[PDB]
Amino acid sequence: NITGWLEKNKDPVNDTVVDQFKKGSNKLVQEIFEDHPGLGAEEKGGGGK
Amino acid sequence: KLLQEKNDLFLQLESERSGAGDVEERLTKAISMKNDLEGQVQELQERLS
Repeated sequence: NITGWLEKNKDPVNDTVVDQFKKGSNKLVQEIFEDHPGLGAEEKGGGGK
Repeated sequence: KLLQEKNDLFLQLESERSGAGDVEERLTKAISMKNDLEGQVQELQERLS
């Protein structure tokens, strides 16, 4: 059952309720929800070193 | 007391082996840091070509 396979390769939290915890006030909340995703740039390529 | 002059002349020397000893990690780290930076350069130039 293919439905949400792409949702699941991204693992669903009803696709909402993560963002606000990532940087909250509470310590125990913020260490669990520290591990940052690929937020800067996703590498394209081109020509250089 | 003659042996104390020997204690210090040897304790100095051994500490100059730990002088060169920390400088063992220091020296060869620079030799490695050359070799990678060489492959950073020669290629970046090659990529202009």
